[PDB]
Amino acid sequence: GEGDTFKGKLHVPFVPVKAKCIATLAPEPLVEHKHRTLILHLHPDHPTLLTTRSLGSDANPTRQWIERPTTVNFTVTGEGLEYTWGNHPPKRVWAQ
Amino acid sequence: DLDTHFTQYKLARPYIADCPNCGHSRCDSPIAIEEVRGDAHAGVIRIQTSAMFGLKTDGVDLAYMSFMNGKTQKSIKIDNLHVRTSAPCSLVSHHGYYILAQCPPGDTVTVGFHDGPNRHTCTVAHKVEFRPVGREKYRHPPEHG
Amino acid sequence: DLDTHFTQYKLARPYIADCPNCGHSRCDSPIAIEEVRGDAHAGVIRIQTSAMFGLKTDGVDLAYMSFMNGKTQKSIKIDNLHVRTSAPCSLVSHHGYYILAQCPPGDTVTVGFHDGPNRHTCTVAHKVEFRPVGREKYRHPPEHGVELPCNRYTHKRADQGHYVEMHQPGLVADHSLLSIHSAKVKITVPSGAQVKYYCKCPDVREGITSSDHTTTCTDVKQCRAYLIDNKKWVYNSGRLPRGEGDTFKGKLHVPFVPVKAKCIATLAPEPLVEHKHRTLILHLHPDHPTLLTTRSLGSDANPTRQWIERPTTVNFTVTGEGLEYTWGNHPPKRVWAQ
Amino acid sequence: FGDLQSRTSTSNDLYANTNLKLQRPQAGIVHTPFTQAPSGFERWKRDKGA
Amino acid sequence: YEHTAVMPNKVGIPYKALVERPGYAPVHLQIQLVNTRIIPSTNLEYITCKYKTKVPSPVVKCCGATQCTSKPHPDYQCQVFTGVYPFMWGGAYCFCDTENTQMSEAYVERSEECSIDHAKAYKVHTGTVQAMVNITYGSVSWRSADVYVNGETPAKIGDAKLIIGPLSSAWSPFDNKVVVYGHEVYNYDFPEYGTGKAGSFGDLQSRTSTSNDLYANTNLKLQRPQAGIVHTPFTQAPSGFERWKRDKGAPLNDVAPFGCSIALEPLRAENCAVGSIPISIDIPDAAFTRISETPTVSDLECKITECTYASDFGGIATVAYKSSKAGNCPIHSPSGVAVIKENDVTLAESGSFTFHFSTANIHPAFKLQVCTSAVTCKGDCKPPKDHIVDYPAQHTESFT
Ligand SMILES: *[C@@H]1O[C@H](CO)[C@@H](O[C@@H]2O[C@H](CO)[C@@H](O[C@@H]3O[C@H](CO)[C@@H](O)[C@H](O)[C@@H]3O)[C@H](O)[C@H]2NC(C)=O)[C@H](O)[C@H]1NC(C)=O
Ligand SMILES: *[C@@H]1O[C@H](CO)[C@@H](O)[C@H](O)[C@H]1NC(C)=O
Ligand SMILES: *[C@@H]1O[C@H](CO)[C@@H](O)[C@H](O)[C@H]1NC(C)=O
Repeated sequence: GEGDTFKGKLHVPFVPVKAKCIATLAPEPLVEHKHRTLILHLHPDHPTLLTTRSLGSDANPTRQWIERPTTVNFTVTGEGLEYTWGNHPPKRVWAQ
Repeated sequence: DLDTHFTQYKLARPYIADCPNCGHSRCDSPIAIEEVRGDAHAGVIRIQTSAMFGLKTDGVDLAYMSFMNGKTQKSIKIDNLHVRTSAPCSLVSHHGYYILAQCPPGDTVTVGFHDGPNRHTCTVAHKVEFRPVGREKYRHPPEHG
Repeated sequence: DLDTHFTQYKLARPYIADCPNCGHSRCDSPIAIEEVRGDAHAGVIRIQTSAMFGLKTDGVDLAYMSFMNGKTQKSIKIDNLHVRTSAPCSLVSHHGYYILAQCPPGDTVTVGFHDGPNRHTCTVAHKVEFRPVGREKYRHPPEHGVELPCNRYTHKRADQGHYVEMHQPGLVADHSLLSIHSAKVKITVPSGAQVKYYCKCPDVREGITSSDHTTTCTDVKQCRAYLIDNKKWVYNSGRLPRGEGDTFKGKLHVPFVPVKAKCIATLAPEPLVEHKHRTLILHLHPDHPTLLTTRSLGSDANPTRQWIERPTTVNFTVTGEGLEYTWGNHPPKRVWAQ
Repeated sequence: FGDLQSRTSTSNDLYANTNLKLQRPQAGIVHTPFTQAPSGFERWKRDKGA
Repeated sequence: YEHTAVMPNKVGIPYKALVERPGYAPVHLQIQLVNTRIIPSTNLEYITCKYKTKVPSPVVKCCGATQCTSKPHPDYQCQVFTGVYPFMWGGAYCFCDTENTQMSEAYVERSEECSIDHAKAYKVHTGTVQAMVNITYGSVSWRSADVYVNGETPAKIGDAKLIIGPLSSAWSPFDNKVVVYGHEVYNYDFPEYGTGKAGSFGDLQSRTSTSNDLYANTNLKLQRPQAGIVHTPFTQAPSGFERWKRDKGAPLNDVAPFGCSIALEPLRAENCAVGSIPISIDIPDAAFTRISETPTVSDLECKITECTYASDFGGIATVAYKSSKAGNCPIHSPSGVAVIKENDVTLAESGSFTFHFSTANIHPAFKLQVCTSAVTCKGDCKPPKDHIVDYPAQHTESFT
């Protein structure tokens, strides 16, 4: 309209907000221990990424989405290792 | 307490526009959509339709929609307000120009009501995807967790 | 004939449970979904809803359904029952708590009837895949082809292969029993059903009664409003509380037992054969991914198998011991060389 | 493979090492959520060798 | 009384040392670090989020041109088109065939979702670290002190007063540029304010959520409407904030070494086990007692019972005490070879009391100090086969 932009400032009906949705939880991995190495026997139901991070000076991180059931290994040094499988709470580990 | 929004209810009127894919071609549907905000996580989508549903002509019938047909508006029932994607969606709430619904992922979003003798549908091309919050890239809100 | 299964018909009654995504949120729908069984070959699905589909109140109306609306049930028609996935499905048969349908592949399953003024649907996150019988990874049953010994649910229901326990349901709360006697909270009864009853405050501690009144407490949100109604039994669902009294028997037959039927399977287009000295050349023009396998008949098997999707031409070194190959589900063929 | 093993189809005794752990019920809702490994027989039914 | 001592920086490891106070009975100490919050100084630069192309209604003169104006809207792209023949539901919109012109304008405005979801750029400085220390020394058995690391600030909770730090290592897991996304921290190098390339990170840059002005380089360009229809076809790069959200790297809270974790907070990196702390503490002389009161435990001997070459307290030993009077007696090993979980033992007349410890040597030859009585507990250890314990508490790995 060539005349003017009239008033009528109207509120947005549905404003996005930071609610709390319910998220899925992957089945707990089957942990198998060897000498100074951690074997994670796990079976993911849906593609989930697991992260590992050494507690020593060098992080040596590794992020890897996995879909098919797989067996992975990890060299747990005397400093220690921690891993986060899915959205489970993080867990740390020793070495002897 | 739903009578404290008369600025939207009374000062606004139904509206009509170029739907890009109204039915088989690009007609001028009364429910032409614009600015679909599919940026949430739980699969919910906010759609701003040209038709402004809400209260009836004066102040009542929250469960009625009011679109514009020809020169005039027409407040009727909301019987078959349909929102669709690759799979049919499910309505949640509607107010003014904006209707809140949740849809499965798909490449296009369609909106259509039912006057009763007429179909009156409209759609548009728009990517819709929903990655759940967390490290488990699922595709449907689970029962527990 | 159809009235020869009254173990389920009269003795069981549908109840209400906690659907994961009823309508738009987690409500308590009367069509709550349990035990989605997607294990058949031809994409056939069995669903166990908490609503009882099948006969009317006593023995009739196959075209009717019975759900539970609050503390009482109300049998209606099957007018607009629909089971839906990524694409709408096609129902085959309904009986008791179970529905049989043929669904397209998809990630979510929904069940919903239509009362007429309301939808009252439910859905659960549970993927349903298609697994084509044989070696030909199709997506829908073709109109022709060679048949194979598939496994599939039978549309018949008069079977006794398997049973599921049907104990007295647990009790249900109904706060709408808790009316007000002008100043005290007041409890009615559905038909003389057992009303377990007690409040936070000290008053009547058991409740095995007709319509009582409260002497002590005042708030309807501070009393137990329960209904032990095991005159009619319910499924051993994981969504209902279990009455601590005892677990009833009364196991009834599962409607649709899996059977070893024979489904039609697709037949891939035949290969174009071409040859050179001690060398088969094979031209393949698949329409859908089909497994090819080959096997040499000599002392060394030397097997080779690969899924092929795009049209391709492959070769094979054919020794005088001979070579076998099995394109799709066509009968295996074998050859010599010069 | 062999996550569930029975000595015969009629055998009332069986072995099932499936890592079945129960979970807290979410939001005061009456249900029995369980954390369960995917069916072992379903695996090797999609990736069986020749 | 002023016992200065360097301490390794670990959270769940005690420091049960012994004060060699002359003229009085020696008093054991015990220091634990609950938290090692770093809290580096930070300065916000800008916040980015998805944008929304708020396109106003087009201006359509039926017969005649209309020059556009350079409005001050951010990334205000305006262009006039010629030779248009718009239809609407009511028929063709004009009687002219060539003088029809459309004045279409569009500008970029930050999305409504920016109020909740938005990345935060941060440039950080060294800052000053803080710790919560628990000291259960002497007979008081408690403390709950929050302390700094600067080598000046005294902490005088309860009766004792002490000074902590400064840290031996200036290691900061945060880089000079830090990006915070809601709850996770990424050390992504945001370019600068007002310079973001279109499509990449920071295509839309706002100084603050309150700030009206912003920097929107989205490469937005309108184009001619097709086939005589009223709309505003605009071509722009996809939302740059949408990108880097589905392909961001691992969060810093998942790659920071030394077991350091972050939080939506002043950005402390707690439990950052690195370096040592030069701890100095002033014990009040009130806790000290006259040396002439402690019973004499001379002519005693130490016997090993069972030592495990492990990390948990697998080592046990019995001491043949030869005392005269009865009373409490602190126990501590000045050598770092073995660590004793036991803290206090009451002495009977020529009794024997077992105690637990842990070691890291096959044949541990460690001095044991028992309320002014030295004895060496030499023995042998055996490595374990089931390496399943809590995290190591011996913290004494060396040549063995
Ligand atoms: C400061 O550090 C000391 C030494 O680590 C802490 O001592 C420990 O305190 C816990 C309780 O917080 C004791 O364990 C608990 O004791 C109670 C009472 O016997 C018992 O009911 C619980 O089941 C539990 O065992 C623990 O024995 C004690 N000592 C050790 C060697 O761990 C102290 O709590 C810390 N103080 C503060 C304020 O954090
Ligand atoms: C992991 O350990 C298993 C143990 O059987 C071994 O077979 C496998 O090769 C190891 N994988 C790697 C990558 O070292
Ligand atoms: C044989 O195999 C090759 C690939 O190794 C293929 O390109 C070719 O068309 C085949 N034909 C012959 C030469 O036998």
